[PDB]
Amino acid sequence: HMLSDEQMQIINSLVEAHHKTYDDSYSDFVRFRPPVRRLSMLPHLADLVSYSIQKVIGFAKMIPGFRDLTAEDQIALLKSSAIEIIMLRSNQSFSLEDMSWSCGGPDFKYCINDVTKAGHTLELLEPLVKFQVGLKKLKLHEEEHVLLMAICLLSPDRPGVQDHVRIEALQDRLCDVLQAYIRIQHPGGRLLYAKMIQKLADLRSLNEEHSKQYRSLSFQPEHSMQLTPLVLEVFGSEV
Amino acid sequence: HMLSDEQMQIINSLVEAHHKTYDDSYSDFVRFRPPVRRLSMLPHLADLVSYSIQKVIGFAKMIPGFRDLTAEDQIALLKSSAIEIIMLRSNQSFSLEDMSWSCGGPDFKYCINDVTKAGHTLELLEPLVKFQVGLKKLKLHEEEHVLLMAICLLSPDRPGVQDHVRIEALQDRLCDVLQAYIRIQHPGGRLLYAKMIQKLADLRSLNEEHSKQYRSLSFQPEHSMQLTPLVLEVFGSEV
Amino acid sequence: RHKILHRLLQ
Amino acid sequence: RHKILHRLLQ
Ligand SMILES: C=C1/C(=C\C=C2/CCC[C@]3(C)[C@@H](C#CC#CC(C)(C)O)CC[C@@H]23)C[C@@H](O)C[C@@H]1O
Ligand SMILES: C=C1/C(=C\C=C2/CCC[C@]3(C)[C@@H](C#CC#CC(C)(C)O)CC[C@@H]23)C[C@@H](O)C[C@@H]1O
Repeated sequence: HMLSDEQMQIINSLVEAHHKTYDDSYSDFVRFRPPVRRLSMLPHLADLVSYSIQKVIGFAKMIPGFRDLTAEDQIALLKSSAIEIIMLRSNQSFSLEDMSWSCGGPDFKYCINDVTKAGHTLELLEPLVKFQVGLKKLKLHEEEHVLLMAICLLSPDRPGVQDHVRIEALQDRLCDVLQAYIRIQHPGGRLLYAKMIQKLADLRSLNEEHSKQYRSLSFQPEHSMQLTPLVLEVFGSEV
Repeated sequence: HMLSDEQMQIINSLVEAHHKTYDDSYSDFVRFRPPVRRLSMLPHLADLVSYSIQKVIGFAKMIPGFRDLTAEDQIALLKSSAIEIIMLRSNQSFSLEDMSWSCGGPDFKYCINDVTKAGHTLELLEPLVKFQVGLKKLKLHEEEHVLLMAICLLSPDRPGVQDHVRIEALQDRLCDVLQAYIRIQHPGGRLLYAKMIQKLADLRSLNEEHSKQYRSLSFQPEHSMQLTPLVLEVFGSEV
Repeated sequence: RHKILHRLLQ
Repeated sequence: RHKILHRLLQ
């Protein structure tokens, strides 16, 4: 039992799409407004998040089948899953050692206390780290990590999605490649699939909590003014 | 012939208001997105401009009589004159020697070529510098420079102004202090007043040109996304 | 809108 | 609106 051309081709695409949109050296972080340690980290983290959304969009545009959806659904899937994809890809910089996202020097080393100064509370930050840790422990292959992100982004159950039937199909196709892959290429991965699909659920809670906390933040003009047009658009409530 | 209490008090207020909202060391510039030398300077200059609008607002709120206008007129006067006030106060950093705005090191030294990389053309940049030079040559006192800015901001002829009659009055009162001051405290200042009022006219042209160039820029989402919420709001066309 | 301007003007 | 998102998606 082994992978098929179509499946494997979907893997070369996602892994290439990820490499093309994720720098393991975080060299672009100096172009962000400097981090500062009432919401002093907000400017820098807003720029980090905005930067990441741009990358998620680049990645999405290269997930097989996504480019064919209507512009509306692409936006619906993007707006709704953006924050989850960010949390996923962020794991790649997370460190179980220092329980933080290490992106270079002491400057770009992000701790919970840091996100607290960007307007977020432990209510969100607690499970975030808990999730980061659990996800790290899965020691996922790049193929499974990139597949989990493509799968999460094509979740058919997102507010605003129209053609939720095709979306549901593309997601299943991917869910299939991930399953085959784990079985064929990943040892002891007998129960990994379930753990990966489980992770998607934890993301909805984190997503929801973030939505609330972000809503409050965005309502206060002295704070929303620190955000970027893209963040305001992707997380905003405009229909 | 000498100044009166009321007049002189208006001067202590404006000069204090300016000091409280203008740092001659430009120490906050490091918190802006770094400058970079297709519109690479846009991020840094957007942050410079946004930063300056916040300062102009702080200054405006301290111009005598402004705090009494309706919130709408304050906004109308602000939206319409913001860019002109910026150009005025910027002179304080302009250097006739290097024909630029020197705000620290080679980084924060702004040349025309720089504003070109922020989306603006010589059509605007040419008169800007020409204006900067002419204004510099006036070797204005801080009292006259701060008065010229308060006067410019209370221009009754701004699109959107409602109670244009009271505005017109506050402006005249200021125009009076500036006149008295020049006569009493400024030698050879016999023809300075006319030169100062003349400067207000050059600002309308610069303002107009900027409005056009900014409009084009703002229409291109790949560019407006580099702007800040405040810039989009103050220069935007929302009614 | 002018939500930000309104706020900045206290 | 979603003018920015539209554009980024080419
Ligand atoms: C964003 C990323 C990184 C870390 C993630 C973090 C570290 C800092 C705080 C973040 C970005 C959290 C947040 C937020 C927020 C917000 C606003 C917009 C203020 O509501 C989610 C993930 C957290 C670093 C790198 O792996 C790339 C990835 O794209
Ligand atoms: C802004 C200021 C300074 C220089 C002004 C410049 C130097 C760089 C380019 C500017 C800021 C010009 C512009 C612009 C623009 C624009 C967008 C928003 C992109 O359309 C106007 C005055 C020019 C420096 C200092 O004196 C404080 C003052 O508040």
